Amino acid sequence: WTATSGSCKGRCFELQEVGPPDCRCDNLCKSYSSCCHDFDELCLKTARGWECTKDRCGEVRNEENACHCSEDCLSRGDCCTNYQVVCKGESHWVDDDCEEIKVPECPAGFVRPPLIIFSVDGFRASYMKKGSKVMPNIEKLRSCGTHAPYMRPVYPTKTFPNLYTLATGLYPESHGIVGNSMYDPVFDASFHLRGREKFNHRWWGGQPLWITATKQGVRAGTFFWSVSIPHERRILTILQWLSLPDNERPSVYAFYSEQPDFSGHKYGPFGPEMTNPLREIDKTVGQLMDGLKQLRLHRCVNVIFVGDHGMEDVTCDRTEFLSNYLTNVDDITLVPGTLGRIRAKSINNSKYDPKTIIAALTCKKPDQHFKPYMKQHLPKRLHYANNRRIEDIHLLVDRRWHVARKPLDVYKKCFFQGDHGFDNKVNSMQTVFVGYGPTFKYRTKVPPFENIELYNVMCDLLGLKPAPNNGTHGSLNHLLRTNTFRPTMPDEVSRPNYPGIMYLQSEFDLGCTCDDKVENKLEELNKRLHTKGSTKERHLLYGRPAVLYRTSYDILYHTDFESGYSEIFLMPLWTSYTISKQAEVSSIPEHLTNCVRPDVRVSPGFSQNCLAYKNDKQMSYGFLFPPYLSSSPEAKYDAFLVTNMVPMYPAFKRVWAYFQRVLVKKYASERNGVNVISGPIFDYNYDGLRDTEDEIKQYVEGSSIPVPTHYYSIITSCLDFTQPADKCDGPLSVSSFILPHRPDNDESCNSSEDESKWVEELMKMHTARVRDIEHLTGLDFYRKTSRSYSEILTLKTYLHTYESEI
Ligand SMILES: *[C@@H]1O[C@H](CO)[C@@H](O[C@@H]2O[C@H](CO)[C@@H](O[C@@H]3O[C@H](CO[C@H]4O[C@H](CO)[C@@H](O)[C@H](O[C@H]5O[C@H](CO)[C@@H](O)[C@H](O)[C@@H]5O[C@H]5O[C@H](CO)[C@@H](O)[C@H](O)[C@@H]5O)[C@@H]4O)[C@@H](O)[C@H](O[C@H]4O[C@H](CO)[C@@H](O)[C@H](O)[C@@H]4O[C@H]4O[C@H](CO)[C@@H](O)[C@H](O)[C@@H]4O)[C@@H]3O)[C@H](O)[C@H]2NC(C)=O)[C@H](O)[C@H]1NC(C)=O
Ligand SMILES: N#Cc1ccc(Cn2c3c(c4cc(Cl)ccc42)CCN(C(=O)CCc2cnc[nH]2)C3)cc1
Ligand SMILES: [Ca+2]
Ligand SMILES: [Ca+2]
Ligand SMILES: [Cl-]
Ligand code: NA
Ligand code: NA
Ligand SMILES: [Zn+2]
Repeated sequence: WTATSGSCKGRCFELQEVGPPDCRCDNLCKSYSSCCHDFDELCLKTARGWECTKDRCGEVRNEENACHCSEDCLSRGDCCTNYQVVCKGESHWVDDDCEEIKVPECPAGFVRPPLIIFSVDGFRASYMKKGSKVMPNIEKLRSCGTHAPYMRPVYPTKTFPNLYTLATGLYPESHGIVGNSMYDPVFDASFHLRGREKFNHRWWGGQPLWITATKQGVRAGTFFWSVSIPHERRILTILQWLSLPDNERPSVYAFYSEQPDFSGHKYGPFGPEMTNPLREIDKTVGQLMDGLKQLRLHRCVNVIFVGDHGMEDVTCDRTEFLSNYLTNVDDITLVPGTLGRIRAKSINNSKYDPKTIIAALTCKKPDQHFKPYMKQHLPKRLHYANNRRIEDIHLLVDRRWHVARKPLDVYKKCFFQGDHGFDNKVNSMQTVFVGYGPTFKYRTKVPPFENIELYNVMCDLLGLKPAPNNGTHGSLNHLLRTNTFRPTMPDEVSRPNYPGIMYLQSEFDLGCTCDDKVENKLEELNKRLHTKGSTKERHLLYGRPAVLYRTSYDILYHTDFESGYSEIFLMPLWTSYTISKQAEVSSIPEHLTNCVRPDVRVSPGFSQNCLAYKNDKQMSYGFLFPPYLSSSPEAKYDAFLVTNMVPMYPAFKRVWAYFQRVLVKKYASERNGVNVISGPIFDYNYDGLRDTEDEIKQYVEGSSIPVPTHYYSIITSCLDFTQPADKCDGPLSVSSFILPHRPDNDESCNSSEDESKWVEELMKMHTARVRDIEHLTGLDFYRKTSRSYSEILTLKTYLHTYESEI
């Protein structure tokens, strides 16, 4: 109920919202049909259009005008944006040479450079190059300012999850907006794109930038605009806000454009119809910059031009229907489209069973265009599991495709030619970033980065302390001229023990055997030094990882690898080794086929035992440092130590063995040596964070050996690959993975073929940032390099995507 009896006179686009039933004049009132009767007449004036003309110059002010060309307009801050160009012979901002902005050039009374966020919905990264001819203002922003070739959105690459990530620096699973559409089983309520419940408040977690600004005494324009407010009026309103007195004037502003997403849905990302929407966005940017230039603010304000997601080609004819797979299709609810989420239509259905559903959806058609997942088995890089609103069963849909429940849903509910929502590493989903202003760098290109990082930077640009978030604060320091954030390394919480030889062989009753008992001061002194850490500088290139939680662990040195061995989990937290370009792959000798050796430095009570594996019919074991890469036959005995052993399902051993025997040597020759750190991950509650010991849901049968949910590796080399990994003078280069530790290979449809046809593809799917592995392990890597810490934070957020060029 809005008794829209009040008025909007003197209240047009009021920053503070009003409480029902007093009628609203804020820029969202249209959306809720709750404006004052006079809102259109007073706030959405249009008369005479949007531009000054020669004959309007120095006119007498007429309040019916959309914008003014009179003499006082600059004082009032309500000139048309082209006023000084037409009436004072100035030039359009786009026609000025650019000039480095070394310091803010702001009017008296400005306490900090304002930030204007200019967000565009559906603006695909490749539009920057492909549309460059029809977007001269944006092209000037891009070339004169700081820009990335593209920005990675979060998954799902939908509008609401991404806009709210941009505002909070949080993954959807944490801020709670996990979809454009959602169901919350605890509230028993749905969140809908269109209408009410959207706006209830309880849906939104974290702390968006506008609330962060307010709480710290920085005033915010609104970040929301009704669709019927013309773009030109949006710009004019921001320009007017910028003319307010110092005590009232906001410091952060957002403009939102429904385009080019709106047209891209209809015509596809590159439909011929796409050119005009691109020209119109550019024209709007032109208006903003001319407007700012007029107010003398065009060298004072920081401007971010940013997209939520890209846009892919998708049509009705590329739809997979679950009714082709499931006989029980009426017992399920599907959230459909460029992703799938399935739950039971009825919770009183006790015959509903996710395993049989998953099985009926698994590799059923030769070119099947989606893949089913329990959400905890989704690639960890997607961070899309830890929310009650994300259904247990997820479908990852191929780019260009849709999944639907039944044919009736498509033709009885072809319109569209574009859609988005797909995996966030898909090229067509990538979006844009350009920063322009005194606080950003001049003519600088920066590497691609993830949109979760931006909140921190927008906080830096405003002098704010960001709320706790998923960005890595400092990893975007190289975008900024000043206002950088200089974090310190976290402090090591646990210090390692360095055990020496303290146990006799016969103290071990582990059920293990090894044909090794066949043994000299040349090489007896030598081997002792290897156990003391004499080759450690070769295998621990960047320092040892710091353990960031309370635990008890040992450092174990060997000729070919160094390890940090947990006495709590009975296996290494990490194992580090270097493989040079020249390194040779050997095989496991026959006599050592099932060799496991007791480690005389670690008590039987802190060791694994072979009998548990023998008894455990589903579980086998593998090694973190691969016997295949031993430097000598003598060094190869170290690789069979019980303290290098980890629990592995036979199905996973196929993956791990191919990685260790084939891929590490391959990377070593392609990269000129690599350093590898591998280990286990335990994330049974799928929250993306290291489990404590009481969170482990599975052990090797009859023992206290915990079973990892994942195995990671971090592969580091010199960015300049003419230098060997162990002799690198400058910037590093990394790729990493977090492989699910699974009892079958159902994820890989081709897995009954040779590992050379399927393993590398599975690994690419499960690519990770080192930062992902840090959260999952409580470890902190690259402690001792000669690089700046900010540069190392950038390296740690890098994701190797294996997509071809943008
Ligand atoms: C990405 O960044 C984000 C932000 O940094 C990281 O998320 C944080 O993770 C923290 C550690 O897991 C978590 O800390 C917990 O806080 C609990 C109190 O939570 C409330 O207060 C915070 C602060 O204001 C608030 O943000 C929370 O909001 C959540 O909840 C509502 C919906 O439920 C949403 O509006 C909102 O979106 C957000 O949801 C998300 O977080 C929760 C977890 O908090 C998830 O479950 C949701 O699915 C969703 O993802 C809350 O309003 C506090 O209870 C916790 O403390 C327990 O555990 C500690 C261990 O330290 C123990 O000492 C305590 O005793 C306590 O245990 C007791 O309670 C248990 C639970 O009831 C019970 O089982 C036990 O038996 C004990 O009795 C804990 O400290 C923090 O809330 C979030 N913050 C956010 C914004 O998500 C995120 O991890 C990063 N991701 C990665 C991959 O790095
Ligand atoms: N960088 C950046 C940036 C810019 C703006 C915002 C703010 N914002 C906006 C939307 C939104 C959804 C969520 Cl879950 C959270 C925040 C969100 C929807 C579209 N938006 C509209 O203004 C149309 C409104 C409308 C559409 N139909 C009726 N009204 C903007 C957040 C980040
Ligand atoms: Ca076994
Ligand atoms: Ca966990
Ligand atoms: Cl969705
Ligand atoms: Na023996
Ligand atoms: Na398979
Ligand atoms: Zn869209």
